[PDB]
Amino acid sequence: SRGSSAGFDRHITIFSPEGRLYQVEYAFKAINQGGLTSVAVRGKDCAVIVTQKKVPDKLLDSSTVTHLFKITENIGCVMTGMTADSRSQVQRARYEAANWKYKYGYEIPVDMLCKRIADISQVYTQNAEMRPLGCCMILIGIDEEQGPQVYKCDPAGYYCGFKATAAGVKQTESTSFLEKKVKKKFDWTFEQTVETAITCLSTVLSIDFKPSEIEVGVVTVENPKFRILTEAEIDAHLVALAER
Amino acid sequence: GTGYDLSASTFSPDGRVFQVEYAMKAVENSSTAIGIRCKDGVVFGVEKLVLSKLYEEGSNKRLFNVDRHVGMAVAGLLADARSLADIAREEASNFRSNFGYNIPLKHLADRVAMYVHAYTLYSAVRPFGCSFMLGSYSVNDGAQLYMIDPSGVSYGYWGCAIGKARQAAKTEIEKLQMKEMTCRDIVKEVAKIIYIVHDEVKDKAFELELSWVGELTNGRHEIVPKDIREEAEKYAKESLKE
Amino acid sequence: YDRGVNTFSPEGRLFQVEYAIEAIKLGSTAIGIQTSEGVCLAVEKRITSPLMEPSSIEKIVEIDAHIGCAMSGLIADAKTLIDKARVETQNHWFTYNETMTVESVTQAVSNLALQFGEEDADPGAMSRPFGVALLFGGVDEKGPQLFHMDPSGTFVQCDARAIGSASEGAQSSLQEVYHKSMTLKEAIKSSLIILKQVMEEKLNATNIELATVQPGQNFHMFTKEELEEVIKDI
Amino acid sequence: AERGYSFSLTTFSPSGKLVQIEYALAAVAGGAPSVGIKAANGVVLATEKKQKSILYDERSVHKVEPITKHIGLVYSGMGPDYRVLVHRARKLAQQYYLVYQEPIPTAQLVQRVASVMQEYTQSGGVRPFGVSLLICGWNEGRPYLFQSDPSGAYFAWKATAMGKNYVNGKTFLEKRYNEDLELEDAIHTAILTLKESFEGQMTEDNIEVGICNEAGFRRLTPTEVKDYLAAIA
Amino acid sequence: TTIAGVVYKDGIVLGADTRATEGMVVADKNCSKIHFISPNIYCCGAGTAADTDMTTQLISSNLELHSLSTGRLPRVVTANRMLKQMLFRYQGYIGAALVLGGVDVTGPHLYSIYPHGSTDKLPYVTMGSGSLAAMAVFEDKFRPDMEEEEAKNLVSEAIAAGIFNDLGSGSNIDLCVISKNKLDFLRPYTVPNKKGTRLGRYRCEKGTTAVLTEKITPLE
Amino acid sequence: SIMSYNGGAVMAMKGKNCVAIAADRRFGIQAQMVTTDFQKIFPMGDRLYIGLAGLATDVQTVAQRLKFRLNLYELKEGRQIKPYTLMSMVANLLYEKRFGPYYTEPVIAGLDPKTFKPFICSLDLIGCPMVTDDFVVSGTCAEQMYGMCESLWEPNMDPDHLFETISQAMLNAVDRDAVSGMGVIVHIIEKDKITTRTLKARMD
Amino acid sequence: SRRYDSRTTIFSPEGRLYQVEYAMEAIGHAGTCLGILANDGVLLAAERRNIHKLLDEVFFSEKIYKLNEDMACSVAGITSDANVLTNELRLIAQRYLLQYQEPIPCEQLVTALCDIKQAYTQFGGKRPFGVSLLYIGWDKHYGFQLYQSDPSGNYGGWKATCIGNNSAAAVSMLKQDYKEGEMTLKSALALAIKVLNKTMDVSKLSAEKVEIATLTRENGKTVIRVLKQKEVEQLIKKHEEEEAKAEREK
Repeated sequence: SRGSSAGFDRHITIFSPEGRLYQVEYAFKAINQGGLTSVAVRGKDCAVIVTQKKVPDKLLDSSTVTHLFKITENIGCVMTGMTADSRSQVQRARYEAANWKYKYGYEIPVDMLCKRIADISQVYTQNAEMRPLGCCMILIGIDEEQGPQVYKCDPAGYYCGFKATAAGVKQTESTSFLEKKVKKKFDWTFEQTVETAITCLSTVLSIDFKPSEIEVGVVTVENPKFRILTEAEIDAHLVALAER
Repeated sequence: GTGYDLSASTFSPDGRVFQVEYAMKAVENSSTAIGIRCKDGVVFGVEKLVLSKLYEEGSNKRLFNVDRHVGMAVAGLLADARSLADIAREEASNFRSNFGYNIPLKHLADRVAMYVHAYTLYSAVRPFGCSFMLGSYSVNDGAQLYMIDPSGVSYGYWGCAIGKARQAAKTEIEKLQMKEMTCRDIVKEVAKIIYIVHDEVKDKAFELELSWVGELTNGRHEIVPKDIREEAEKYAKESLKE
Repeated sequence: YDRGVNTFSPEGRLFQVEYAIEAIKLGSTAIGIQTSEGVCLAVEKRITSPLMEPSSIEKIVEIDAHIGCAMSGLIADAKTLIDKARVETQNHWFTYNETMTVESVTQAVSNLALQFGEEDADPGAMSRPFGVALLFGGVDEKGPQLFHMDPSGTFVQCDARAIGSASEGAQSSLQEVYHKSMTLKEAIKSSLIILKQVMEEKLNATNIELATVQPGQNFHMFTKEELEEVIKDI
Repeated sequence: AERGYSFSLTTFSPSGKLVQIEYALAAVAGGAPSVGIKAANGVVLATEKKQKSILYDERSVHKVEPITKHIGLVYSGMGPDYRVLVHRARKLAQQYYLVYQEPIPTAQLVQRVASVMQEYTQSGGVRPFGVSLLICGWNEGRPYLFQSDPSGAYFAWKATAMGKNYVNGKTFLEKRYNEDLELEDAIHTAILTLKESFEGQMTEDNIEVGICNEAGFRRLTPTEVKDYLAAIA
Repeated sequence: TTIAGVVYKDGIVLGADTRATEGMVVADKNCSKIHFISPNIYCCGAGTAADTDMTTQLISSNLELHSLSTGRLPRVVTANRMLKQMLFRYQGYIGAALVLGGVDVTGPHLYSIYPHGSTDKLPYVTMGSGSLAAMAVFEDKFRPDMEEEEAKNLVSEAIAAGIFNDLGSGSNIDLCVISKNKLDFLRPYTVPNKKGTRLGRYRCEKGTTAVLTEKITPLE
Repeated sequence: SIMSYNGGAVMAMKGKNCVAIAADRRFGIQAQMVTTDFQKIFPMGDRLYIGLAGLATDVQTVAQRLKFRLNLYELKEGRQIKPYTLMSMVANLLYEKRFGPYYTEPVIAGLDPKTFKPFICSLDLIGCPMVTDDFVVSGTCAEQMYGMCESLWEPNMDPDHLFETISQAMLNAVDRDAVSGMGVIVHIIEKDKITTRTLKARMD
Repeated sequence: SRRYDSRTTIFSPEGRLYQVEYAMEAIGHAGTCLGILANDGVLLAAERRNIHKLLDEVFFSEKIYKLNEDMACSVAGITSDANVLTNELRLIAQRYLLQYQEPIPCEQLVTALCDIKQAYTQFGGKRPFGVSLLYIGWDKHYGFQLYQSDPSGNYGGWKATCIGNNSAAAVSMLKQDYKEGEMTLKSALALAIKVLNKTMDVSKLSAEKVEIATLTRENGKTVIRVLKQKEVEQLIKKHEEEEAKAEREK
């Protein structure tokens, strides 16, 4: 055993002699294919997303590349990796979280939404007719019974809830940087969380962005509507990183 | 590959799906098609190769009507192109029944990507060997131009090309400005790009197929009248000598 | 690797069908000659012991009262086509109230003859192609006809055809004995002469089956004393 | 899109093993350790819940799911496949409660769950569940503890471990278990035998403990577990 | 049957009588018309006694399931939307007539669901056969946001008026008090009238009904 | 209805440590009697009887389709059946056929095996649990038997005195009905022994 | 796909079914299980595959399933698949009762199961059930009967037999000691213990290594009791005296 092939265990999703599933270990290397990184940091009154926006051309329109999607009125996400799979799983997300409201009468929790999105994904892991979707969703939203929430599901299907997270290529550099700033414990106001997110992406890529290279999706307790910040408001927070 | 490419249902040890990347090459072996969005419509240019004197000119099209106010220009295996064009037609007729207006192009783009994506997840099927561009004008949304590839990805574009010379023609579109011209001005520059990127040393001849859809025709999609096609080919032979 | 049942060879022809064609080259030999006075079908009832009952292994059947059929190859598959034809000429007679022309019944069993589906098909479709060749030989309104039908699901009208394991040696010997003035009595002797060469058993009044179809009669299979009556002349 | 594969992927080998169920067990035995102690009075289910950082939340997910108002699960193996069995069990329980107007006995709920796991070693195109379950419950005046294997069989225990170092835990329990243990005192024995396999300091966030006495299954709140770790109550 | 609900400021009071009539013959002189859905949502059933049982029980089992997964208590809205879309699917042959009323973390609610799948969110409802008898008591003596004890005495007062002015009603009055911290479900509450006493003795003693055969089967 | 079409009457009456269940036996096609011995009470494991009155066809199907769902529950689980469950199992077998009902009204009359607490309940033909502690009846002599029990019942009886009462209240109830009679049978279950006596009655 | 398919319903070049052959190996190294017929009853003894001292043993039995009110069976093989066939037997046998209103004859019960084992071998491309069973029963056409079924889809009647490990050595032992046409239920128990010493690793056994369940007829009804640990111990303690007297031949 121990890292050994035995039959058709490296092509379809059956077990291998040592105990792992190699068609799923492989789907994670497809998240780093996209060459994108996304941070999401939680606050005491808001939750935030910040993403890389990359337009190779000036032909490609910059406004229809986005990775922030409104799942419902109160539930934003950010899709990382194989872009075709992204839109496919956001289609299915929207659908359930709207189906939910139809069968129970109230806006879905962000908790559950991801549960059900992970539960659809797991099914692909256990059947041999298809590969898992090669993408990684992050949901944010404000519950009214426990404050701001961040969930993040995987191609295997293991959404756990977080205080701050990243996905994509530079995933290990981000969690290093974040966890040092979760042990100090600031006051995590709205301004200090938008700050932590941007400067966590800035130092792991070493860029220092113009408002045209990031897009920030944010959701607050004063206003539970999932907003996407415009390039004017993103630049106000970027010239405040220069002062500090 | 050894088992890493027989199925569409197998990730590579890289993270890549060779069966979707292999479909991309079927687009590289097909002639060029370019799309250029001006500020009051769209213009489609297809480098249809004439391979014999046995084919009726003005036939074997690659410019379709997906709906009365949407163009589609294809590149790749034509058989799948005529398969996609019927799924769209079906979808955009479907939408007009249940919602009672014309289907917005941003939306039709997504539905047809969905349907292309579902063919990269199963063993029962192979991906489509076909990329294409959707182009539509309204007076309540502007000109729009999306482009879908075998992967199932759609993006917006100001100008787009697909086919065997996608690299060369994207450069010649970036020299051109477009955010200020009308249709009447662009159509000549489309023809001009096609002549520059085509090889008459790799192909016997070619026929230039042009399409409005914009303020001129009232949001309808239509081919370009024979008169304005002769002028746009004549203006392209002169700028080619220079 | 392994290829399903629907796979073209780089040649151009389907693997499975190419092999169904070789499955005939193991079978019995049948020689049908078609004349102006009727069609005669002769075949060899290959026995294997003297214990075997020679009278219960026939390979000429009545499809209707005017369409005989003689098959060679895998006789077990045949019982599915034959039954479908009898049903076919009858259905036809139930609607139009006339006989089916021999050409049209050949066509209906040839559609059935190519359609098998590893995947994406019914639960009762056939997994493989049929391993038979048939010789329908009826009489109708275009006069006597004879049709050859092969497991590829194609049919060509004939004048005189041999199918089976000794097709090549019988086919050459047919081209030298067959002419358009031939009568039905001259044809029956021409059959058993050529059949007597290619049988590595022996000609005997139980080792052949002889049946005609004539414009004035129905399908009539020769008893055992009418076979003895035409083995005197050979 | 595919109709599905019909042929089984579990299949015999010339020796007589169902190679796939053999490997599923090795996935289990790689998982997070977990122990069970039936206390002739109640059952205790404990399992370790270690994370890779401080970033995660511990009140998002749990490893002690309740199935009814007196049946709990824990597991080791594949957290995805575990969330599937939990859900199926709850429908079986409810389906049962819908027809007999009693709450499902625990003997019953082990056969029913077992069969589902069994069914995925004989259907088309699927692999076995990479999980083992501990299904405690307090029915009919007694306690119960069972354990369902990816095979589809089950066994009724009075103590057991599984997951990581279950050969070490199973012999630690075979020695340190005495029938007629108190329920409280079992909790000390649980966290104790979970301490051998475990690595690093214990806290109230690292272990999930769940009892099951005639009052019904429950999780112990993080506060109660802080007084069992200390041992000062 | 008479069912009644009221909303007061802390919670709900569901009341119903206990008689169940099969024909013009009382079948059960004690029969709870108050069914438990969740720990915080009771529902009362009028109409065909057999159709409400198997509708509430089924919903109870989609609410018990539903709450374990969200992992918090379930809302009243939700049960209301399940009953409505189940009943509507049978276009009225399911003769359930429901007074659903629970206390959520968004306040008490009180719905009435008529067979056909119609909902009516209200502050006080009556279903049943002497439902009108009850609705009169509520039009005089209901005032918004009353005391807990003023309510207990109102709803028993409406069920009592539905008992005396109806034939399908009589016997005990069940009350259920749902509040956001307790659940006082008390099955006897009032007993307007009891059976009298047998004035003589009509029984008889062994040796009075003729037997033809008999046989004893002992067990262990 | 189409359950006066065969008559029938069943009565179950709870004592103090014992439970009695009685039926009549006349199986007839409207007016014409076919036979005078036709069981309407079936054992469902010892110390637990279910009685079924009404249309003779659904009597036998319900009794046969209930033995097939009870035996399969008493093996797949080892525990013998508990009477409060057996009620809900029957409520669910009638309601399984809500539209196009069965024409029988079960009368379940048992003692709990684990203890001995007596237990009676009837059911409407579509499946309703009607648990009392006095006495339940179903049949076509419904009205008559209610009269007789409501005046002869007493809260606590010994098992010899119970048998006098159910007998008195079944002979006089079935005598005032056309389509029932021809002798009544009476089980009376105690903790130790099940007695089965047949009363001499009208062969009217 | 055909690439990943493992054809399991296909002949070998020698005319065998590979998957059924391998199923025999899963039964070959499984728990022992013998049954011996008598005139006054018939009994299944079987090794308790699992033994320990943390098991709770709160079952009727680990190997003996009761199929009806007249029939039991003991399994040997993959415990997973046992729980399926023993619950699909109970369903066949109650379904025969719902339709004929009388208990199901012992022969028929088994064949109707082995039409289900047969199917899984001939089409479907599933793996076959890797279990074999013994059946003890009583009907009114033949009295007591014992039958044995293979994962082949093949059944046979027997007057004594054995599946599961060392089945060979067991059947040889039984073939000397079994007296045909004469045999009381007390001699068959003393014969059973004598065959379990020969098959088992521990040559003294325990009361905890075996489980023995007879099926007698007592007063028209059938009775199927599993012997307590006191009864079984007295059969082991009385077999140590039969070996203390067999050591004397001089």
